[PDB]
Amino acid sequence: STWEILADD
Amino acid sequence: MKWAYKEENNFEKRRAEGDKIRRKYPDRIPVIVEKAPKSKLHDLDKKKYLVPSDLTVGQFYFLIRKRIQEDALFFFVNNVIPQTMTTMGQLYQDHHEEDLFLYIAYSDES
Repeated sequence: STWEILADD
Repeated sequence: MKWAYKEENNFEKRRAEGDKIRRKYPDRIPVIVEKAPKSKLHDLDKKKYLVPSDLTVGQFYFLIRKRIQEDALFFFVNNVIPQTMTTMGQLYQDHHEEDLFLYIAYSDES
């Protein structure tokens, strides 16, 4: 499955 | 503990992806999160996270708890429970494997 950016920059 | 991510992807596949992620996300830490097999907690279907290196373990608990649903939650990395105030960047440096990923297991028991 797709990698998940977690929490904003 | 055997990790579904590692059963599905041999070291070649994991390291190739770890190399690419480290080039394209210098600012972020790649984490594979899986439930300890004998824990009664809900299993996490989405297990691959890119987290800011300045995010702390405790912030990661808050976000992961938000996806896991009275019960205690503990993280284990290389068989130790990290401190909540440690940053994910430091945790990555100390604990990442040779495929360049950080593996965190979670359980309801210390």
